[PDB]
Amino acid sequence: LLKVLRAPHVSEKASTAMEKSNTIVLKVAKDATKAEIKAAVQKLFEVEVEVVNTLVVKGKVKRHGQRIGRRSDWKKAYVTLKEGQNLDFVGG
Amino acid sequence: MKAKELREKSVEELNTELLNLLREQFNLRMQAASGQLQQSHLLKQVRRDVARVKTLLNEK
Amino acid sequence: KIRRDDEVIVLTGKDKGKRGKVKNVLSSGKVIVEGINLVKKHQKPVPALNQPGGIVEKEAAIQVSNVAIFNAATGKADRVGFRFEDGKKVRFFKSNSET
RNA sequence: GCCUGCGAAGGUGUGCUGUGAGGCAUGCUGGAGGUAUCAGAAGUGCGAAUGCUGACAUAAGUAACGAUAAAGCGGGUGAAAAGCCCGCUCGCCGGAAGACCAAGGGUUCCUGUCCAACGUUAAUCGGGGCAGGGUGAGUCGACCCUAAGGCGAGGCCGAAA
RNA sequence: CGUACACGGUGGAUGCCCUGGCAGUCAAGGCGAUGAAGGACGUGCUAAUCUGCGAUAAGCGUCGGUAAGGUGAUAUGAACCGUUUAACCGGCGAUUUCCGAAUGGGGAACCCCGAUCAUUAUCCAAAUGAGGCGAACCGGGGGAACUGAAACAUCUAAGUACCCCGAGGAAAAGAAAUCAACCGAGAUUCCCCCAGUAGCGGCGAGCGAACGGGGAGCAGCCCGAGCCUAAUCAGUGUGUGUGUUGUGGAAGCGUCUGGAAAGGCGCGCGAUACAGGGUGACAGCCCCGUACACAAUGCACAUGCUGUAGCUCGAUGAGUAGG
Repeated sequence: LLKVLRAPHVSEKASTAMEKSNTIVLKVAKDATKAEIKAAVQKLFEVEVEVVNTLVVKGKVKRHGQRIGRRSDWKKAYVTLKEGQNLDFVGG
Repeated sequence: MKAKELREKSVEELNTELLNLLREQFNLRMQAASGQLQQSHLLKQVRRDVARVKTLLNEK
Repeated sequence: KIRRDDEVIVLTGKDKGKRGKVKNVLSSGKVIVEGINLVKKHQKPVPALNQPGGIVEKEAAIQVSNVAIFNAATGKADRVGFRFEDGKKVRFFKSNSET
C-alpha cells in the first residue's frame, strides 16, 4: 500500500502518457527496489500491473567546497496498463 | 494509541490493527497531488504506531 | 526570584500604581507586566518603548528595581499574587518572611 | 595605611621638581579601578641578527594588454548601450574556430528573475548570483570474462603481513 | 612640497573582558566475530554545518527522580506535545534494515556463502579455539649509527633507537647446592643507604655493583605408595564501606550616581559549609553552587555453607655437575 511514492505526475511530460495509452507515471522513494511499486500501487489503485518497471536513482557527494554534500536522491517508476482501467481516475 | 493499548490487544488484534493501520497507511499520500485534509500529526504518528505494535508483536 | 505567574506593582515609572501579571521574563532582567503598554501608530494595544525607528522590540521594558513583589520592608505596596502543588513552598508562602 | 563614577588606570598636550634614570600636577578624554611605605618577587625594564610575523609609506597613478590584427553604417530597447538585439554592408576559418566522440571535467545544459560578487572596460549580456526544470532502452554503455601478469589456499624453508 | 597640530578615515595596537588552553591533584579504568573501535551514508516541517541517532533515525518502551513547561546548539517562520503529568536526569529492557575484521568467492561499501589453520571427533565442522582493536606501562627475543674518547679499529652512546612475539590491569622474580661482619642472617621484588666504595679501563677518557643495614609488603608449598577424610576442587547462597538526581536550605538593607549596580558611603551577617560562576557596572549574606542531606544502579572484592576432604612413609630429577 501507499508507502513508497510521491507526486502523481507533472504537466506536459508525465501527462502525454496516461491519456489514452495504457501507462502511468508516479514518483516514488529511492529505497524502493522491485518489491514495491507493485505492492503500494495496483493494490488499491483499482488495477493490476503493466510489464512492470521500478527504477531507482541517486546522485553523489561533492558539488561544493568543504561541507556535507553526501546525498541520495529518490526514484519514480513507469507502470503501463495491465489492460483494464486507468487507476479509476487520473487520465483522459 | 499508546503501548498500554497494544499490549492489551490480542495477537489477532495486533495483526488486524497492523493491517488496519496498514490499510490506513495508504489514504494519506496525496499532498504532492495537491491535497489539504492531510494532517502532519499522524503522518509521523502512524509510522510509529505500525511500528509500536510491531515491536510488541516480537515482545510476545 | 521573579516568576511569570506573579503580579507586579510599579513604583517609579509613569505607570506607578498600575497592577498586573508578569507576561514574560527575558534573560535581560527586564519584565513586561500585563498593563504597562504603549499606543502604536494605528493605535494597537501593544507594549513598547517610546522612540522613533523601524522594527523594535515590544514590551514596555520594566525593571525589577522599580517593581514591587514581596519586599521584606516597610513600603506603600500591598498584596501581591504568587504554585501550590509543591507543598514545601506553601510553608514559605504561609510565613510572613518569604514565599 | 589610602585614593575613586562631586570618577581611576591608559592615551594626547602642557606646568613643576631631580645631576639623571623619573616622580608629580593641570586641561581634554577615558570611565573602570588604581597606589604610596616597608618587605619580599617576576618569563622585569630593548633602536641597530641579508633576524621572525603582521601592517604601512615613498616609489607610480609609472610599467603592461601584439597573424583568427574587422568592424562599420542605420535601427530597436533602456535612466546609461562603441562590443545586448535587428537589417544591410564588409571579412575571418575550412582537417580548420565546421560535425560526431574517448579520457577528463561535471550540471557548467534549458527557462524565469537579477547582478552586490565573477567577466584584464561597460553591460538592461553571461559557461556569473538565486529559484525551478531537464539526462524515461531487453537489442547503446555499465553489468559478465579474459591476456602479460597478479592474489589467496595446500606443499617446502629460526619466524613472519 | 617641508614640519606641527586640528577634524574625519584607514588600520589595528593598547586597556578591560573572555564560554579556551597549559599544568598539578584525586577518583576511576578496557572494547569485540551476541561482529567493536573507526569510517561511510541517512535522519528534524524548512536545516547547509555541529551534535544526537540511525530507517519505530537529534528518537521508541519500563521503573525511579523531576516538573510545567517543553519540541539540542540558532532567542526565525510555521507548528506540535504536556495534567491519559511531558521536557529534562539516572538505570534497565525491546528493537536495531544493508554493507561492514565477516571467513564462501570477487569487489574502491556491490553480488552468490562458516574461508584458512588446529583440537575433539557420533570424523557430520557436529561440538570448540585462533585470525582484529587498545594511551602508556610489563615480559620473552633480534639488535645499529651518527656521537663521546674534541682522530680512531677495544671502549663509549646501546644494550638505547627501531624490529619480531605475547600477558595482565598489572607483569617479571621467588623460597635459597644463598649470604658469609658470624656460637649469625636466612623466599623474592621495590624504596633509601651503603658506593660513586670494591672492581673494570691505550688503567687514558670513562665505566660501575653487591653483602649488610633502615623501610614497604609477608606464604608457603606440589610430583611413588599406605591410609583416611575438612588442603584442594566443583557447586550454592551472597555483604558492611557505594554510583547519579531530587527533597529538609537563611538572604535588596539605607543614601547618592545611573537606563541598570555586582559603585562610593553607612550598617549587619555566613563559617565542622573563608572555590568558582550567573544575575542590566568589583553581591561569601540576590540564584546556582561550596560543607550537608536522601533515593535509583553498578561493584558487590569477603564471609557463610553443601559435597569433596586429613594425615602417614621413602625418595627426590645425567648427558646435568664439570672440562
